Amino acid sequence: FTVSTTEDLQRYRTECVSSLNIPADYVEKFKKWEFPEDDTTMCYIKCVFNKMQLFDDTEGPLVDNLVHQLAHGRDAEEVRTEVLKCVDKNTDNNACHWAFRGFKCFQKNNLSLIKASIKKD
Ligand SMILES: CCCCC/C=C\C/C=C\CCCCCCCC(=O)O
Ligand SMILES: [Co+2]
Repeated sequence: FTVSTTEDLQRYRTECVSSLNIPADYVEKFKKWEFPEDDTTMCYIKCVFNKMQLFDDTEGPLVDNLVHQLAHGRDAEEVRTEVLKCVDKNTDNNACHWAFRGFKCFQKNNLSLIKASIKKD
């Protein structure tokens, strides 16, 4: 694993939009950090996390990878504790739902951590 840069993420966005044929109105929403509760959006988030090596469709969230991605300027073990709170089983047998659910969980108390991780260092 190697941490994804801002440039890496910008590429992964356009790749997922192209590969999944995401409509233009969704792209606009994503830009404004608006993620509708629908399968279009959930599969998009899964696609991005796949490319960033933060999520595997079978194994689920890749915890150590997430910690490295998120713990810049923070305590790694504190961040690991927060990540693990959001790690769950693939209850409803849907990788798209699964990836999105962890995303939603982590945003609740760690939004600024997410946003900080995707800005140029
Ligand atoms: C256990 C679950 C953990 C979930 C952690 C959440 C986020 C992962 C960390 C960094 C990746 C940034 C997400 C980019 C958002 C995609 C939408 C977009 O900007 O186009
Ligand atoms: Co950083």
